[PDB]
Amino acid sequence: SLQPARIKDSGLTREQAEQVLRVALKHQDYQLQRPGVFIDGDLQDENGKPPHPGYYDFSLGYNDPKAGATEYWGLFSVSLNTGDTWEINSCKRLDGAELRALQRRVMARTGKSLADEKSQREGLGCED
Amino acid sequence: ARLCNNISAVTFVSKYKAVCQPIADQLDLPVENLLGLAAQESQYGTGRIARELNNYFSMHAPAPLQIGAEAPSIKVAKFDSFQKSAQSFASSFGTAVRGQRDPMAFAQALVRSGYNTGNGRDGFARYLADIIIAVRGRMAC
Repeated sequence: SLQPARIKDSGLTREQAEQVLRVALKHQDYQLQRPGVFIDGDLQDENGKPPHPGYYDFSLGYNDPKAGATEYWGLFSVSLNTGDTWEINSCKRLDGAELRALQRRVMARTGKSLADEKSQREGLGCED
Repeated sequence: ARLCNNISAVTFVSKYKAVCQPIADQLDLPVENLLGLAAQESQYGTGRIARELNNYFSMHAPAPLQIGAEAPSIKVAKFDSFQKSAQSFASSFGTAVRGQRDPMAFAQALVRSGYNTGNGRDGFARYLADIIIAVRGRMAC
C-alpha cells in the first residue's frame, strides 16, 4: 500500500501507482464506485512494457448496456518516482491537497524530483 | 513538436492512419475523426482489448464481423484485425455518423447513435474532439 515504509526507493509498483491515481481521482469526483466503471492498468507496448517510460499508464472507463461500446473518461500516467499524475489526452496535471501530500511522501522515499524526470515527462507529449 | 514527443501515440497513428482512410472516405469523414475514436477506445493501441482482441473501437458483442466475444455483464467483440474492427464500427454506427466532419458534431452524433451514452473539466464531446485534433497533428510526425 502507500505507507512510507512500503514505498521502495526504486519507485512505486504498478499497484501503488494505481492507488495514487485513485487518490487523485477522488478530488475530481469521476464516480469510481458506480457499476460498470473501471480503472485498467494493463496498458502495454509491443514488448509488454509501460507505454511511457518513467510512468505507469491507466485508463478510466465505463460499460453501459444501453451503449454499443466502452466509454472512456481518462488516460492517465503516474510517475513511479514522484507520483506526479497527468491526464495525457487533455494534458492536465492532476492536483489536490491529498495527492500532493502523497507525492511528497513518495519523493521522500525515492529521493527523486519532478526535475529529475523532465525528459520522461516530455515523453508524455504535454509540455515543450 | 510536443505532439511528436509522445512516442506511443505517434507509433499508433503512424501504424493505422492509412488503413483508416478508405473507411473514413466511405463515411464522408476526415480520417482523424475515425483514427481519433480508435485512439480514445484503445489508449493509442495499448489497451488489452485492442492488443489481444484486435478490437480498436471497444465494440460490445455481438458486433458485425466479430470472430468471437469475451467479458472484459457485458462481452466485448474479438476481430481479425484493426481493419475489421473499424469495418464493424462502420457497419453498426456508420450511417449515424456519416458526414459529421466537424469533430464536435462527430462526437455528438456518436452519442445520438448510442455508441456511448456520454451522459474532469470538459464534457464527452470536447474531450473526444481534442483527441481528434491531436491525432490530426500526430499524423504529421
